[PDB]
Amino acid sequence: GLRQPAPFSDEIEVDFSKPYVRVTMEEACRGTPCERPVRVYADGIFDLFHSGHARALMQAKNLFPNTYLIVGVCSDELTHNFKGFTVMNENERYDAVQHCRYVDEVVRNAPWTLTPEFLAEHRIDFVAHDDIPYSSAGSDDVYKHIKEAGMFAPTQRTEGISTSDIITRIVRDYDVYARRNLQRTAKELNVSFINEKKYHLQERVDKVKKKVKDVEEKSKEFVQKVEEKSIDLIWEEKSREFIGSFLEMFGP
Amino acid sequence: GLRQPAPFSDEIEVDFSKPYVRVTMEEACRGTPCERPVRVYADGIFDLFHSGHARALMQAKNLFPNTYLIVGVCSDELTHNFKGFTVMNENERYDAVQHCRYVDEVVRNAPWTLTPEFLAEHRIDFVAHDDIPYSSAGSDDVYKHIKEAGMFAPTQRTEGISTSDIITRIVRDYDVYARRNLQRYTAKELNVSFINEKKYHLQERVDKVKKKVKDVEEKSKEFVQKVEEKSIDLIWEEKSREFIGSFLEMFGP
Amino acid sequence: GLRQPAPFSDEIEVDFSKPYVRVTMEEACRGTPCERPVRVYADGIFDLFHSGHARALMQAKNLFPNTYLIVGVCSDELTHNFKGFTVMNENERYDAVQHCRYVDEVVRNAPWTLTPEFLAEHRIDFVAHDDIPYSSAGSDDVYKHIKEAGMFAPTQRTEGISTSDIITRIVRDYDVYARRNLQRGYTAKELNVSFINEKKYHLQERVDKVKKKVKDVEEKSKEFVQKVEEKSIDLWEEKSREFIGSFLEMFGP
Amino acid sequence: GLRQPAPFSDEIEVDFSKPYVRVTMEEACRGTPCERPVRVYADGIFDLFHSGHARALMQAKNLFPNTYLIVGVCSDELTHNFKGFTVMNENERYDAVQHCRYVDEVVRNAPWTLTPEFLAEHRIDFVAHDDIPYSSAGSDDVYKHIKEAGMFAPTQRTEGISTSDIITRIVRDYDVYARRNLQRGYTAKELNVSFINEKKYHLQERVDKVKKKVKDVEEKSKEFVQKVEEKSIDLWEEKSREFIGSFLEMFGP
Ligand SMILES: C[N+](C)(C)CCOP(=O)([O-])OP(=O)(O)OC[C@H]1O[C@@H](n2ccc(N)nc2=O)[C@H](O)[C@@H]1O
Ligand SMILES: C[N+](C)(C)CCOP(=O)([O-])OP(=O)(O)OC[C@H]1O[C@@H](n2ccc(N)nc2=O)[C@H](O)[C@@H]1O
Ligand SMILES: C[N+](C)(C)CCOP(=O)([O-])OP(=O)(O)OC[C@H]1O[C@@H](n2ccc(N)nc2=O)[C@H](O)[C@@H]1O
Ligand SMILES: C[N+](C)(C)CCOP(=O)([O-])OP(=O)(O)OC[C@H]1O[C@@H](n2ccc(N)nc2=O)[C@H](O)[C@@H]1O
Repeated sequence: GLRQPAPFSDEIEVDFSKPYVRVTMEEACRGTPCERPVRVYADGIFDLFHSGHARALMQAKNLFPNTYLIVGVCSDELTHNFKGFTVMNENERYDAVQHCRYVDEVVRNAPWTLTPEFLAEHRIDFVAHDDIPYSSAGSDDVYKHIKEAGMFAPTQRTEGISTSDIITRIVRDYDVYARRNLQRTAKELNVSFINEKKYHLQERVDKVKKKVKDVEEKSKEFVQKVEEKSIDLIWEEKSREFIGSFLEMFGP
Repeated sequence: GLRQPAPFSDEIEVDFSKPYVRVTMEEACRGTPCERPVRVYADGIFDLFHSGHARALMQAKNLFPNTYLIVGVCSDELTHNFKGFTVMNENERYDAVQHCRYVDEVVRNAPWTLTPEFLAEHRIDFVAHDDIPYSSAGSDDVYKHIKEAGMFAPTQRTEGISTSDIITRIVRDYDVYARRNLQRYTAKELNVSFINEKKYHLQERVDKVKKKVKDVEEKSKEFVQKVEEKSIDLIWEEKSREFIGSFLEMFGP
Repeated sequence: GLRQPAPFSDEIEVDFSKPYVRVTMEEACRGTPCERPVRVYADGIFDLFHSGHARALMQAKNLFPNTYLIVGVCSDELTHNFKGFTVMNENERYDAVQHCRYVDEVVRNAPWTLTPEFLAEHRIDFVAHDDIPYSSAGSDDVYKHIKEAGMFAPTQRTEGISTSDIITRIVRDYDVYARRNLQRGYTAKELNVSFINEKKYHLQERVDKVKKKVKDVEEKSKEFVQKVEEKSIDLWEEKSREFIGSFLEMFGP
Repeated sequence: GLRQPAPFSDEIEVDFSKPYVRVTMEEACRGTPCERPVRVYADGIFDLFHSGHARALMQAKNLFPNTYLIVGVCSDELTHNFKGFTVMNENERYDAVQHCRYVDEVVRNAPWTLTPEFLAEHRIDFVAHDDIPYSSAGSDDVYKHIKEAGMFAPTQRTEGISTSDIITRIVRDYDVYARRNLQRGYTAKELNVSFINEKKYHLQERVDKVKKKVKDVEEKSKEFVQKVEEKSIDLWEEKSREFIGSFLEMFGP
């Protein structure tokens, strides 16, 4: 078992009388001497440290028979820049990752993109992460070059677990709980009633409009009729009436 | 035959050393002595004097074997009062009736309603006219009392003839003739047609406008409804689902 | 007097064993022994039989001390042909003449021009008509040959009356009455149109009012919605700080 | 280092041919020969497993030179019952504890109170927890009997962290956000209502204008009609005096 936490990058003596030399998959998988383990670097936010992270690092720890696991954790600043908010700030996460079972070494304030000098500084043989492309601003995959170096080691993501999930359970519950403790009833009932009332009113208004339209149409029709009559008028008809009337003047 | 016209009432000597005595149907129909004829009175407007009148007076002249026919003709004034217009005034009608074949005597300016003193003055035995009730103002029949006296003698009206008819033929013809000589034209007709067309067009336009207005109103109503709906919606249950995901966008992809 | 109408020619018997022998102006004016009256012929349409006609016939009857008056009445066909229309129809005018006072005998269906044989069968001694030469057919006078025989007796037209006047009065009155009435109806139509326009304006007003009401309702609804929103908003901080704590109570202290 | 997770209790073999014999603070702190580590028990929900937990476990692991750390994780049922809810579910927390650095073995479905037999089967030498007396059930401390046995090893709570805080941050942020969003929508909603009201009024005005126009058109039409009527009326007297005469021409001169 292990009594003490994982050394931060800084705590350890490192020797430059030893040149930078990576191993290859073959002689790494044959497994390295105990003095010279294979050195692997996994990186990420590790916000709300959870099982997915942990067995990702387990996968990574197990890649080779003899392995030394260094884990880069990104700063709050960088993470808010390129990604979004952390619920837990960088220190909590450093502690968090420090406390993991498969972790030999923790690297604070780790870079979004990995550089030749980073890889040389920390003597990294391989880089463990999931094989999805990581698109962080300006790059479609920030692991592209490490993949190309033959350096990249893919891992598998746990399903059902993720920080987004852990956040969404809580938020989900609190939303309905809060909204529920708002309406706490008469008013709510009234509102429902009001909507119904409003609807009824709207219907009435529509009906009224329709009626008005009908009236207008009728008026138009009447006008048309009048016009027609006028046209017709414009003696043949009224002669029959003219004569009899004229002769009324002469008696019964 | 007869050379001279019928005496007006005035021209004749009349004697009051002879009391007023009417006869009755029986001894009148046995026929009277030549010195004492039966005396009968027929009356009316006699406007546009015609055959109906004439054989009415013939009927009347023939009522008894010996008969003297006096015919009352009403004045213009009275006739316009109680009846209507005459086309011919009273003098023309006096002449007219004077010239009839069966007429012995003419009575000018005769009364609408006959009075005891009229009947006594002119010594009238009987009064000849058609058996229709004559309704002249205030009375349902102005012959009622003469009918009751046993004095009345009915007559028959000729059919097809009457002053109204004689007037209506003329008026009928002149109406259509005149109206006909008015429209007398093609150009005018064309113009009228054009005007009508224009009117129709205008009407159509108006209708279209109305329709448009209606449509607008409908649209407005719809908008109002939508607004109401929105308000109702506003009045968390719906937008929570959207609130949460959005909230979690903040934490990354 | 005379109780009976005038015979027609065909109603009458005539002795032809009596040769046709006319009589002179002289020995006629000496007067004609009772059984040989002078026989005079007068002719015409007698349309709208009137007093001019009648007095013409009176002159005719009085031309001699003893005179027999035969009067020809021309047919509808002859008359429509050579003259013009008639408001009276030939039978009506036959009757008309029949009821005249100075007329002994009526001759139906009379000739437009008079012939030796016509004058023979009716044994006509003289002819009575006005002395204005009569132009119809191609004849510039149809009586000229009767003149030349010295068989003509002129008469005098009466004044202010003739069949045309009687027409003209009625005609006029009906022309002015018709036309007047024609205008009045148009005025009534104009009055109706006023009514219609006013009704349309009121309907428009009503519509406007309705629209206004609708608008008001909408406004009210909006206000209500706003109020609701406000209420919702209110429903939160203090009771929030209450909420969260309450919610964490459930998982423990 | 450590490539492998922590066993559970049931994953593990145990020799019961070895009787249950505890060890003193003293001879434990002298250090325990490799094959007999001291065995320490620490317990808890470990909901939202965090650094306070982990350091608690580190203390637990370091209580002696040679120490075996067994850690009980209470169930969802026990926990919901005697404590409150958990956002983490018992399997999740089993795993959580499994991945801790100082933890040799994990015990699933742990007791709320510890029993002689529980302490027997797991061969538990000591117990590591904070020294704040734990009040749940009716017990005002559930560790008191473990205290009295002298079997208790206190530990220290870390600072500024605990499962409740992690809740509270998110809670707060979402309260202010959700309320803030709701409020913006009310702000947006009011503006929308204003747009709706502005739309309503303009439209109404337009409608009114249209109506007015229609009315005007109608009026114009009426006027036109009137004019036409007038014209018609104008279109008779002179030609009247022409007419009547013309009409009397037909009956003769
Ligand atoms: C910024 N980079 C790209 C340099 C480092 C990667 O950044 P990231 O966002 O992948 O960090 P993260 O904390 O989300 O993921 C950390 C590691 O845990 C793994 N992981 C995460 C969640 C999960 N349910 N299963 C996992 O296996 C990821 O594959 C990743 O390899
Ligand atoms: C005023 N009165 C009642 C006193 C007299 C009658 O007035 P009147 O209107 O009957 O006079 P009139 O000139 O219309 O009718 C005169 C006479 O002719 C008769 N007559 C009239 C028209 C006709 N087609 N046939 C007729 O027999 C009527 O019966 C009446 O007897
Ligand atoms: C056709 N004829 C010649 C055979 C017959 C004469 O035809 P007419 O046109 O003279 O007939 P008419 O009805 O006009 O006239 C009939 C008679 O009435 C007389 N008459 C008519 C109107 C009047 N105002 N005065 C008259 O004296 C005429 O002299 C004529 O003798
Ligand atoms: C129910 N029991 C008594 C059987 C087990 C204890 O239950 P609990 O409520 O202490 O469990 P928990 O998850 O709250 O605490 C787990 C462990 O982490 C430690 N812990 C937790 C939070 C913190 N800020 N500091 C700590 O030292 C506690 O001392 C405890 O020993």
